[PDB]
Amino acid sequence: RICFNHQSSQPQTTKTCSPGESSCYHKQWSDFRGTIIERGCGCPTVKPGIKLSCCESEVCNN
Repeated sequence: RICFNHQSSQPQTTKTCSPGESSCYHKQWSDFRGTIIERGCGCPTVKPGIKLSCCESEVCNN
Protein backbone atom coordinates (compact mmCIF):
# COMPACT_ATOMS: atom_id res chain seq x y z
CA ARG A 1 0.00 0.00 0.00
CA ILE A 2 1.62 3.22 -1.18
CA CYS A 3 0.49 6.82 -1.49
CA PHE A 4 2.08 9.90 -3.01
CA ASN A 5 2.97 12.55 -0.41
CA HIS A 6 3.78 15.75 -2.33
CA GLN A 7 1.78 18.52 -4.05
CA SER A 8 1.74 20.66 -7.18
CA SER A 9 4.82 19.51 -9.14
CA GLN A 10 7.95 19.07 -6.98
CA PRO A 11 9.61 15.66 -7.46
CA GLN A 12 7.02 13.02 -6.60
CA THR A 13 7.64 11.19 -3.36
CA THR A 14 5.96 8.05 -2.02
CA LYS A 15 5.02 7.14 1.51
CA THR A 16 3.93 3.72 2.66
CA CYS A 17 0.65 4.06 4.54
CA SER A 18 1.33 4.23 8.28
CA PRO A 19 -0.07 1.75 10.82
CA GLY A 20 -3.84 2.00 11.06
CA GLU A 21 -3.79 4.06 7.88
CA SER A 22 -4.32 2.07 4.68
CA SER A 23 -6.11 4.34 2.21
CA CYS A 24 -5.04 6.89 -0.36
CA TYR A 25 -6.48 10.35 -0.98
CA HIS A 26 -6.15 13.00 -3.61
CA LYS A 27 -7.24 16.52 -2.80
CA GLN A 28 -7.25 18.63 -5.98
CA TRP A 29 -8.44 22.22 -6.19
CA SER A 30 -7.27 25.60 -7.50
CA ASP A 31 -6.93 28.86 -5.59
CA PHE A 32 -4.79 32.01 -5.71
CA ARG A 33 -1.53 30.13 -6.31
CA GLY A 34 -3.11 28.09 -9.07
CA THR A 35 -3.91 24.37 -9.33
CA ILE A 36 -3.30 23.08 -5.78
CA ILE A 37 -3.03 19.33 -5.12
CA GLU A 38 -2.63 17.73 -1.71
CA ARG A 39 -2.26 13.99 -1.27
CA GLY A 40 -1.40 11.19 1.21
CA CYS A 41 -2.72 8.08 3.00
CA GLY A 42 -6.25 8.31 4.41
CA CYS A 43 -9.34 10.31 3.43
CA PRO A 44 -9.79 13.54 5.44
CA THR A 45 -12.59 16.11 5.17
CA VAL A 46 -12.53 19.20 2.94
CA LYS A 47 -14.20 22.54 2.28
CA PRO A 48 -17.20 22.86 -0.09
CA GLY A 49 -15.85 23.00 -3.65
CA ILE A 50 -12.55 21.13 -3.27
CA LYS A 51 -12.50 17.80 -5.12
CA LEU A 52 -11.56 14.81 -2.95
CA SER A 53 -10.83 11.51 -4.70
CA CYS A 54 -10.24 8.61 -2.30
CA CYS A 55 -9.19 5.10 -3.27
CA GLU A 56 -8.33 2.14 -1.04
CA SER A 57 -5.59 1.01 -3.39
CA GLU A 58 -1.88 1.68 -3.81
CA VAL A 59 -0.55 4.84 -5.51
CA CYS A 60 -3.78 6.62 -6.52
CA ASN A 61 -3.10 10.33 -5.81
CA ASN A 62 -0.22 11.15 -8.09
